[PDB]
Amino acid sequence: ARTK
Amino acid sequence: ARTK
Amino acid sequence: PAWQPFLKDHRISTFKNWPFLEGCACTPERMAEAGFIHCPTENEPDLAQCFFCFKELEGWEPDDDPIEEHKKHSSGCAFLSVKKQFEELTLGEFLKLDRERAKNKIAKETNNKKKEFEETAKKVRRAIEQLAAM
Amino acid sequence: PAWQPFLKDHRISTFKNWPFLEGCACTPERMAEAGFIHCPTENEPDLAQCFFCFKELEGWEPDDDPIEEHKKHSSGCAFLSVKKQFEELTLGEFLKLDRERAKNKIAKETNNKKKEFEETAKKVRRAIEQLAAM
Ligand SMILES: [Zn+2]
Ligand SMILES: [Zn+2]
Repeated sequence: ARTK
Repeated sequence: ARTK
Repeated sequence: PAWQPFLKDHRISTFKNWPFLEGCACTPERMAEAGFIHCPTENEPDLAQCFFCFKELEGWEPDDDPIEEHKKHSSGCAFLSVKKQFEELTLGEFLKLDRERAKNKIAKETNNKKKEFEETAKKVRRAIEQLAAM
Repeated sequence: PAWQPFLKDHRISTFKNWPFLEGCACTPERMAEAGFIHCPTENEPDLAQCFFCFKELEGWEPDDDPIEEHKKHSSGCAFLSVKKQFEELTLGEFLKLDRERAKNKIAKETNNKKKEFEETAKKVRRAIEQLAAM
């Protein structure tokens, strides 16, 4: 998963 | 010491 | 929260006009250590209450050890068996102590209600006893 | 209190319409275990936030391990070093964790403010660069  |  | 009474420093603060100071065994520090809060009234100016079992004691003498008095008058109070400092309690332990405090406050109100009712029942019983005589 | 987010069960409850269910590595139980709350928006329907360090992650894949993702993206989060269960924490430990959470929420707002300001400063700098050309 990845940052806002 | 003593009770109420 | 008002989990403040579990803090010894909060308890010590209640003894603002407690009369027994340095030189005495039942000093505010010692009283607070034993679990007492100062609850003064007019008929009882040295009235003190355990925050945890709610036993109320008065007529303190200088030589009274608050722990020993608490044990003598309310031997089953769980606070007396807390050997850790507050911050060292686990949350589970703290929550269980707080449930036990609540159970204690129900035994206290229940007890005061019983006492009040019995005072009345005696008077009533006395009156009816006189009528039953004929 | 709203110390509720420290409870895993409260965290699990936030994933009401989280789409990744049984069969997947990033299930609500695993996400909640890792410290995440489900914070869905429209642009990001799988948006999840650590309750403790406030890192926000999206674009989850089925094979993602939430603990590993949390470590990769926010390696200094103190929640990751809590080895005890909540009820086993001491009060002192709990209070210290709660202070550290508050410090984390100040690093987060500060960070969002910096980002917003820099977005603006770039645009402004660009404009003035054009004027300075003559
Ligand atoms: Zn007691
Ligand atoms: Zn975190």
